Amino acid sequence: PSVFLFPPKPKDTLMISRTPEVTCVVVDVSHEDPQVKFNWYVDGVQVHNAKTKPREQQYNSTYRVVSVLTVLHQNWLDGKEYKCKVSNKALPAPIEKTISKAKGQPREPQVYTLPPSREEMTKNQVSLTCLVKGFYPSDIAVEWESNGQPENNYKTTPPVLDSDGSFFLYSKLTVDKSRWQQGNVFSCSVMHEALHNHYTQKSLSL
Amino acid sequence: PSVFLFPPKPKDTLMISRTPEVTCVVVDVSHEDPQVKFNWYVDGVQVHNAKTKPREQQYNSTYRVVSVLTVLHQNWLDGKEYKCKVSNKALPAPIEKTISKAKGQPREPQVYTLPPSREEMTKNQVSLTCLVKGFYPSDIAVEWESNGQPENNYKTTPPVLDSDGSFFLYSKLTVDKSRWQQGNVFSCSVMHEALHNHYTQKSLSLS
Ligand SMILES: *[C@@H]1O[C@H](CO[C@H]2O[C@@H](C)[C@@H](O)[C@@H](O)[C@@H]2O)[C@@H](O[C@@H]2O[C@H](CO)[C@@H](O[C@@H]3O[C@H](CO[C@H]4O[C@H](CO)[C@@H](O)[C@H](O)[C@@H]4O[C@@H]4O[C@H](CO)[C@@H](O[C@@H]5O[C@H](CO)[C@H](O)[C@H](O)[C@H]5O)[C@H](O)[C@H]4NC(C)=O)[C@@H](O)[C@H](O[C@H]4O[C@H](CO)[C@@H](O)[C@H](O)[C@@H]4O)[C@@H]3O)[C@H](O)[C@H]2NC(C)=O)[C@H](O)[C@H]1NC(C)=O
Ligand SMILES: *[C@H]1O[C@H](CO[C@H]2O[C@@H](C)[C@@H](O)[C@@H](O)[C@@H]2O)[C@@H](O[C@@H]2O[C@H](CO)[C@@H](O[C@@H]3O[C@H](CO[C@@H]4O[C@H](CO)[C@@H](O)[C@H](O)[C@@H]4O[C@@H]4O[C@H](CO)[C@@H](O[C@@H]5O[C@H](CO)[C@H](O)[C@H](O)[C@H]5O)[C@H](O)[C@H]4NC(C)=O)[C@@H](O)[C@H](O[C@H]4O[C@H](CO)[C@@H](O)[C@H](O)[C@@H]4O)[C@@H]3O)[C@H](O)[C@H]2NC(C)=O)[C@H](O)[C@H]1NC(C)=O
Repeated sequence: PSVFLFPPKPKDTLMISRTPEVTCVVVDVSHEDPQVKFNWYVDGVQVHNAKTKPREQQYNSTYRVVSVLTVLHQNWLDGKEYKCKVSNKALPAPIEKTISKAKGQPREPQVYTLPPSREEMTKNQVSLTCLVKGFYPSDIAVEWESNGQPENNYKTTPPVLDSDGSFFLYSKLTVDKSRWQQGNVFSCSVMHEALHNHYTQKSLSL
Repeated sequence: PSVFLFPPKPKDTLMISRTPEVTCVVVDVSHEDPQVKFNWYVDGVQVHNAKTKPREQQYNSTYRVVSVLTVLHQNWLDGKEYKCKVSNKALPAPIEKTISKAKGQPREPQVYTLPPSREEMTKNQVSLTCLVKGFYPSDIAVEWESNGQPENNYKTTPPVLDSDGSFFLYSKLTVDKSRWQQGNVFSCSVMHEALHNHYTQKSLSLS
């Protein structure tokens, strides 16, 4: 019988337009007593329910009850400590787990655009590169767009811990060498808290 | 009592010169029954010992026995399944764990060198990029060098699963803009099974 707390997507917390949420996943809940009682304390407060919501889920022969808590963007951003107290009669002591964003002065992520190297132009598809470096915390999202429209064929490394104490990563957009050669312009959208409006956009084009 | 199987370093299995090996680490071995019996099966066979070797070690109040088995570069490379059967009296059923090279046809990596972006030359240190793409399995190693000399100020993202089913990654070398501008030449070395001699080199330089 175990509890697992998860923080919200970096993106979810950096855009007021969307709803961030912290989940309290509970594993190995036997059938001989599946009733699980959740409790959420935001920075020590709120024994009394607020905005929570869980639901059932059957698995390997065990259970996975999941309670969700809707967070306030600034709350999370201002390092509030979220706690989830899980209770089960199959447990002597309730399970308490806390979660808050990483601690430490935030750092503006430098964003760059790297075009397909010469040697790669001998293929039918080329890779556009966006180097996102020097940012802290690790919370971050990256996207690509051409003429104001999304792009699907791309992938982004998870963040990597650099030398100073900042992180970095690369997002690779792959598109037919023609499009790139047809002069089209693409753009890497980066969303980080330490950024102005939590969003900066960098363009790429031959 | 728990067993943990560890594969060899990617380098170890790509250079005949080196000795790769698979480790079978056991933890939570009590004092009232420290007796630990290992068994190694290479693709199902060899219950009867061969080339293994373990030894004792005391920890927080439990034990940590560790058996090591030396593999043959080819076997590993050829996806042989290495099994470690750990046995202990304080255990109902022995513990069986297997480990081997990832299943799927190998893929030759593409090494591309990316110079520092214009916008990045407004700094004291620049980033040289090495994009290693379309490789499989993910086992791999990347390093950097200037005039035949190593380089330490670099970092390499863990492999990433691509759309095809291939992997990719980037390795970033950080060098003072001067060196970059003094015309200096660097090279990222990529070692992979599906390469020729298991190693290709790509150079980077401004001009
Ligand atoms: C009592 O103490 C026990 C151990 O004591 C240690 O605790 C410290 C805090 C100190 O107090 C000190 O006494 C000791 O350091 C403790 O046991 C722990 O039990 C854990 C589980 O309960 C177990 O966790 C697993 O760890 C795996 C990773 O292990 C590697 O990494 C750690 C550190 O990151 C390292 O310490 C280990 O030795 C392992 O490191 C690797 O070791 C192999 C073999 O030596 C190396 O193999 C290379 O092979 C090549 C062949 O070509 C070459 O030969 C090369 O030279 C070799 O090195 C390898 O290089 C090396 N890598 C590193 C780290 O550099 C996780 O992988 C594992 O995660 C899996 O499993 C979990 C579930 O269990 C899943 O959730 C995961 O998804 C995943 O599948 C898991 O986390 C600890 O390893 C173990 N402690 C250690 C450090 O050994 C015990 O719990 C305590 N008593 C109690 C309360 O139970
Ligand atoms: C049978 O029941 C389950 C079965 O599990 C699976 O395998 C088999 C058994 C199969 O039959 C099937 O049931 C399942 O496929 C077993 O329970 C497992 O127990 C282990 C340990 O007890 C748990 O391990 C932990 O895993 C977390 C990682 O989190 C999970 O990742 C996996 C895959 O990566 C995923 O399947 C899970 O659902 C979790 O993923 C995360 O889930 C949260 C919850 O929604 C998401 O939250 C996001 O929140 C944002 C907020 O804004 C938004 O809401 C998003 O929408 C929302 O997604 C996350 O996004 C999501 N992650 C991803 C990838 O997106 C580890 O972190 C954790 O590690 C820690 O503990 C280790 C020790 O155990 C330790 O060594 C580590 O150092 C670390 O401290 C831990 O490993 C399993 O999660 C769990 N299985 C699952 C999936 O629930 C059970 O054991 C079996 N029976 C038995 C034998 O009891």
